[PDB]
Amino acid sequence: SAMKAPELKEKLEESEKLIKELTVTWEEKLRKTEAIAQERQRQLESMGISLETSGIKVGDDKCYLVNLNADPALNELLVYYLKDHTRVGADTSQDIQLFGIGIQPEHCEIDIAADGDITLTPKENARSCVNGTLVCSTTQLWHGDRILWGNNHFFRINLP
Amino acid sequence: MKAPELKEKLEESEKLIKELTVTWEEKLRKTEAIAQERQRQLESMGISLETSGIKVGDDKCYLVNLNADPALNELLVYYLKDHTRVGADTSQDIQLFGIGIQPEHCEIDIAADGDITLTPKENARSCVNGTLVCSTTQLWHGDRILWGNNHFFRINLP
Repeated sequence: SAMKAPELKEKLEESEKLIKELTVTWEEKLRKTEAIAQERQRQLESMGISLETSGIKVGDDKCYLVNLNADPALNELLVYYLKDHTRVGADTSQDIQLFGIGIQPEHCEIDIAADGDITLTPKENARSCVNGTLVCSTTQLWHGDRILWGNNHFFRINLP
Repeated sequence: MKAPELKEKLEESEKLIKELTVTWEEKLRKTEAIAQERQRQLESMGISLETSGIKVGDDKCYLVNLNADPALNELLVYYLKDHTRVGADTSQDIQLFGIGIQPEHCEIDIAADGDITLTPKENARSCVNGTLVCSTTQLWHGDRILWGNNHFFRINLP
């Protein structure tokens, strides 16, 4: 029974309404999935880290802590990236979370100033050593500095 | 705008719904496959990406670069293959840059039975835990390695 133009136009309107709605839906879904799929790359770029077949490259211009402990606790990283304010301690609030003898809930702070100066500020009752010196003052850090937190948490700062 | 056009376009419209659905599904699947593949690449390297940095599997055999000089051309971490040639030449598996590094400096081998050894080369300084070594030397977890004047490494072994 041949449909005439008003009915055809109505059905076409409904069809294209369906296509538009499907488009919005799949726009949502695709943007979500792509956003999550790009996460690793965004992270690595922010940290200036290149993951190669033969190993790990880090950026010439960013600050890193390298774990020197031969037997680190299960939670610890090998390489920590340092952006501008870094909280080190046992609390969940901390950026670098360490569990060890002598490590306080809030143990120390490492700061990168707008002019590039990197400093370490100790917290109350928290033992930090830089290059074998017990830290009692905000202490400027330099490439190759060795940091000891608590009894046996050794790190090397990397800023070439 | 008139009936014939409208009906042709109506059929086209339905088929089009189906086609766009398949296309979008495909692109979704593709995106997901890419994500999964790179995750697998990381897992195969023995790497975990965390909020504050990089975790490396305890099972992984690798060298940590503690160069007393600034780097710029070296890696911070080198993975060890079964046979790893270390030196200054471009043919080496681990190419290091420094006045005390020889074109062919040393070799580190992982035997089938799991033993790890370092075999030094003539005129190339290799020190293991501070001792100058001249012949094939077994390596153990946590050993300190010095190559040349400045290339301090620590080795991670199971």
